[PDB]
Amino acid sequence: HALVFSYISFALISDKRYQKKEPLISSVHTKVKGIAEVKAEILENGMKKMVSGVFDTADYTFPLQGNSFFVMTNFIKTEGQQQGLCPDFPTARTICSSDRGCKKGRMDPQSKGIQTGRCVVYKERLKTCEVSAWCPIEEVKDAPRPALLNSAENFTVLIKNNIDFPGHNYTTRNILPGVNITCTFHKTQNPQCPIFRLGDIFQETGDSFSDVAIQGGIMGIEIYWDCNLDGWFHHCRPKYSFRRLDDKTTSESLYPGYNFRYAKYYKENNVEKRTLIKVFGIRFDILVFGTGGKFNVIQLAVYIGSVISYFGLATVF
Amino acid sequence: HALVFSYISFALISDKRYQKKEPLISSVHTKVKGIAEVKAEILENGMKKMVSGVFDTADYTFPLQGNSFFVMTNFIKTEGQQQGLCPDFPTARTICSSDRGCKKGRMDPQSKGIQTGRCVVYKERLKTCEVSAWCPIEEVKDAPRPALLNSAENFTVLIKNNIDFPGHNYTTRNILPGVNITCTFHKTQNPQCPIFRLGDIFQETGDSFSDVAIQGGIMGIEIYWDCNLDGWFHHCRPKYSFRRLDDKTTSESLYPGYNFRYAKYYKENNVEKRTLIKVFGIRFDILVFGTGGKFNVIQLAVYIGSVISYFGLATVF
Amino acid sequence: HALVFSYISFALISDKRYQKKEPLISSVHTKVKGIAEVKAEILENGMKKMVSGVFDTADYTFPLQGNSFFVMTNFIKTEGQQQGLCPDFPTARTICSSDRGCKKGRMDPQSKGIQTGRCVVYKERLKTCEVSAWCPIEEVKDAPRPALLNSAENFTVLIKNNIDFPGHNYTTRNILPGVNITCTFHKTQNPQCPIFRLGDIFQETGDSFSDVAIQGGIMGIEIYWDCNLDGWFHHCRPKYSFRRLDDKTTSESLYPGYNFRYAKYYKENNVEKRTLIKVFGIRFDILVFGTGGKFNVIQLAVYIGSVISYFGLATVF
Ligand SMILES: Cc1ccc(CN2CCNCC2)cc1NC(=O)CNc1ccc(F)c(F)c1
Ligand SMILES: Cc1ccc(CN2CCNCC2)cc1NC(=O)CNc1ccc(F)c(F)c1
Ligand SMILES: Cc1ccc(CN2CCNCC2)cc1NC(=O)CNc1ccc(F)c(F)c1
Ligand SMILES: *[C@@H]1O[C@H](CO)[C@@H](O)[C@H](O)[C@H]1NC(C)=O
Ligand SMILES: *[C@@H]1O[C@H](CO)[C@@H](O)[C@H](O)[C@H]1NC(C)=O
Ligand SMILES: *[C@@H]1O[C@H](CO)[C@@H](O)[C@H](O)[C@H]1NC(C)=O
Ligand SMILES: *[C@@H]1O[C@H](CO)[C@@H](O)[C@H](O)[C@H]1NC(C)=O
Ligand SMILES: *[C@@H]1O[C@H](CO)[C@@H](O)[C@H](O)[C@H]1NC(C)=O
Ligand SMILES: *[C@@H]1O[C@H](CO)[C@@H](O)[C@H](O)[C@H]1NC(C)=O
Ligand SMILES: *[C@@H]1O[C@H](CO)[C@@H](O)[C@H](O)[C@H]1NC(C)=O
Ligand SMILES: *[C@@H]1O[C@H](CO)[C@@H](O)[C@H](O)[C@H]1NC(C)=O
Ligand SMILES: *[C@@H]1O[C@H](CO)[C@@H](O)[C@H](O)[C@H]1NC(C)=O
Repeated sequence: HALVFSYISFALISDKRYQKKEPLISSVHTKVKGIAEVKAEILENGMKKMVSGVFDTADYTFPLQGNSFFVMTNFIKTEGQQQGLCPDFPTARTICSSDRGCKKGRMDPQSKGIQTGRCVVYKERLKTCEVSAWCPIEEVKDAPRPALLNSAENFTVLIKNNIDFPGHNYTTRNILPGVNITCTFHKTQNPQCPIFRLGDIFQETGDSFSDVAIQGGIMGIEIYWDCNLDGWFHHCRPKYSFRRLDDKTTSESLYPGYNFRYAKYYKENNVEKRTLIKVFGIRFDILVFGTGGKFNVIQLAVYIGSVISYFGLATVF
Repeated sequence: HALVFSYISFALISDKRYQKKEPLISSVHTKVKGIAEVKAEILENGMKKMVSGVFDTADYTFPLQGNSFFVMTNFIKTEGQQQGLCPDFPTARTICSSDRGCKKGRMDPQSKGIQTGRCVVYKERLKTCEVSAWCPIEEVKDAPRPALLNSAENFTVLIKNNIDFPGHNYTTRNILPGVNITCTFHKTQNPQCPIFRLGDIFQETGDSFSDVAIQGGIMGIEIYWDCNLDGWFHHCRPKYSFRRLDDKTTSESLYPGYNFRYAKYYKENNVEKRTLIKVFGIRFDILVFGTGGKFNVIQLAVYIGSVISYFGLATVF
Repeated sequence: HALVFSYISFALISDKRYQKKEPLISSVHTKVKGIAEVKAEILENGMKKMVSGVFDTADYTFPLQGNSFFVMTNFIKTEGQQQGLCPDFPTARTICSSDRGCKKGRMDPQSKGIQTGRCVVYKERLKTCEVSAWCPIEEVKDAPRPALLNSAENFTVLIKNNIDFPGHNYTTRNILPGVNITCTFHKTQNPQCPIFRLGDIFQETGDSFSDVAIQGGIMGIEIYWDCNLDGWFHHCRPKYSFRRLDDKTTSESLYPGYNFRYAKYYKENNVEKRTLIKVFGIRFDILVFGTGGKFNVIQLAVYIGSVISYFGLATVF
């Protein structure tokens, strides 16, 4: 009976049911640092070409939108596209022996254009279905074998997180005043340090940064707040963890990795032209969750209300 | 009395109050497919002009930011704007009979410029208030009567959703391994299929895609997770539903539809110039909510605590 | 004993524990209005230059992404950058007396390039470490002393918020039909008016708009919904409040304010070139939280269950 008292009172103190919990409010602001020197040889349209240059912040990233930031790690670039009629790139689905294999007006999911219904030669005696689109069509090619921006492991993301509890009227931030900002977060050595290294993040979740960097991925940074708003035992600091949100399907149908197509439009010799750029990289999604607990009398009285009956019943035995 | 027992125990099992519920964590990744052939005749500056071309992914959409993606469906384009002094476009608010109707330095919400205080002729004998801005001012014109990108119904959005329950340590994803990816979601035939057709989405919520596509809108895709983390009766799959978030006010003051203005800057003959583009389209907002429930002894003991007293009182009658 | 009855029943009615509460679903759509005339004298590369022009929506803002919109308020612009070898900008960390102070291949966090290991003259007899990057390197300079877009206080943000409660199946919006849209929100005079003035927002939270506008900041607009879904006492309207999320650290290490670097790429004389633009401004983060309460019998029965025992114990005294 008395042990039932100590187990009830303990279950209260341990589950903090005397306290009232409120969901956290998060605001995220990120600043990425690091530059990458890129020298690589890429085969474009069957001809060897040299990609050289230095990439800084403006070249490979943009500001965080919606509690997430992206870092480009690789890219394929098709230049000089213009509105016109060209043979689709030779694939299992685009190759015609005769004009009959091509259907006029047909649109294919793999194709970036609308067929004209006429079989044409893409190169040599190989024939594909002529299409109307931005010409020439981007090659169905693989990403560069070493990620051009493979240096992105050494890049550094600084995270500033502000969390508010309205009902308890308690506002705090990720970074406290006076903390030594010159640190790299470590699971043990500097768990509070907001400075993060991307490669470190990938190792923590057990993934190689380079591999993901070749085709792209979606990493995830979790910030946990177990915040206790009582003056007796008070605590409210974040706990950083890392999880890979990327599906890692590795199936052509599921469109694996993270990549997107964006174009830059220009005019030349009184002709509208466009440079298509396939972009591969790791999107980092910041997930901040929390709970704020401050003692509430009504909740304690309701638990008391369950406990009184629990006690009578324990006495009955 | 005994029926009070079966109704209490039933109310427990039915409300699952033996279980503890935890809020879901959602990450969203989307890939849009489809291309649109656009041939239309648009009246620009009182002269007929022909808009022709093929639009692919890079031409009409950009990657999802903040659990939402946008698809352009129509656009008005004003080209060659440069810093200068020009008469405002003739409206009810911009027309002056004399230099006195124009106030120097005045800014109007409808106007894109600052008045110079001088009445000038916009065309013929019609006079408007001269303003300082990007010239010439975009016409106060309606969107193209058929949406140029009216084909966007036939476009296809693939959604990959990853949800995590930290406190229960349970991570799952929208798309399971081995599922037939070649499907279009149907309310009955393929409710689990993540492939979605935009026109289907509009029909489900009872709106015509074309109409919204002319002036823009905000559609909403709801993903519900009623996830039960007990091994006895286990279940954790999404339920897709569609709701129109757009306000549909249809009042000039409320700025109805979804549209925005963005510009491309270029130089010509040593003069800075800019192409303003009004963009209309449907923004799709993905809303994922969920609840994960796994049996908890303390919660069951608290409900027990309410129930014991409820029982004594039922015996009193 | 009876006062314990009135205090229990009161605690119920006051905490509404008869009701069941459900978390709110928010969708945000914003439209910004206002234009700014910018005339200012900026010292660029040690030479005086004149910035003049009119800025409209497309020039200083872009559409909301992830329940947040940004308004540029100031900017520094470095033009003509091209891939090459140039001396880093003279700072405490970049200045070399001899070729020995520079380490070949070294990358510094303050530097935007990779050192070649050779000491060179930046200007006159002052020597910095030669680096490989976009040349010339942007000056380590302060933002313009008056914010070029200092007029942004007078700018107007219109907010349309749609909130849904799925479990209660109740959908409502921020803006009701027939409301006088011609208003500016006031703490007292027009608390429901969704039209907001940015300067008003800064005064409400007790910050000067101009100061923040010089170096950038992150403002926050909170929308509270205390929604009661019972027909007896029904209410469901928003309560707007303003909080400054910006950390206001004012330390060079913490990267204070809100700013980002973005570039525009062009070709000249068969040379790839780039215009780097440092952008300063206030990001406004919209935070919508809410709770919907509709009477639930099971919850009332559980509270009853605590209360019956509470009553027996009160009788024991
Ligand atoms: C994509 C790219 C390719 C080549 C080069 C340098 N070249 C050209 C000059 N000479 C050296 C070699 C720079 C860039 N970077 C950009 O264009 C910036 N745009 C951007 C694209 C996607 C993003 F995700 C993002 F954040 C920002
Ligand atoms: C807006 C536009 C107008 C005309 C054309 C083709 N023209 C020009 C060549 N000849 C054929 C006719 C293409 C585009 N598309 C873009 O500029 C891409 N930019 C963009 C704009 C808003 C978006 F929402 C978005 F996702 C991406
Ligand atoms: C940055 C800037 C500098 C100067 C001028 C006008 N100049 C040039 C013509 N003559 C007058 C003086 C316009 C703009 N605005 C843009 O380039 C628009 N891009 C943009 C940049 C950041 C943003 F946050 C955003 F929302 C949009
Ligand atoms: C990252 O830095 C280390 C140490 O400077 C270097 O050894 C490594 O090669 C760098 N990573 C890449 C991809 O170059
Ligand atoms: C929150 O607490 C502070 C403590 O100083 C107080 O000044 C402030 O008024 C409180 N907030 C509200 C909304 O009352
Ligand atoms: C921060 O720590 C580093 C080494 O971890 C040290 O070199 C530096 O002086 C410290 N800064 C301060 C302000 O204590
Ligand atoms: C969508 O596809 C169907 C079938 O191919 C076609 O009949 C319809 O016209 C298409 N929609 C538009 C807007 O062209
Ligand atoms: C979550 O469960 C898995 C089950 O294998 C376990 O390996 C993992 O360590 C658990 N997570 C934590 C944080 O303990
Ligand atoms: C998927 O279903 C389609 C028809 O609905 C069928 O043609 C196709 O072969 C199926 N794929 C697999 C792998 O079963
Ligand atoms: C905002 O408008 C007021 C009234 O027109 C004006 O006095 C003030 O100077 C304006 N703000 C700026 C920064 O010009
Ligand atoms: C929500 O309530 C309305 C009331 O008219 C009803 O028509 C609708 O079917 C309800 N929603 C669901 C999912 O039943
Ligand atoms: C709205 O209020 C303003 C003044 O606050 C008034 O001038 C205007 O006529 C009102 N509009 C309507 C429709 O009542």
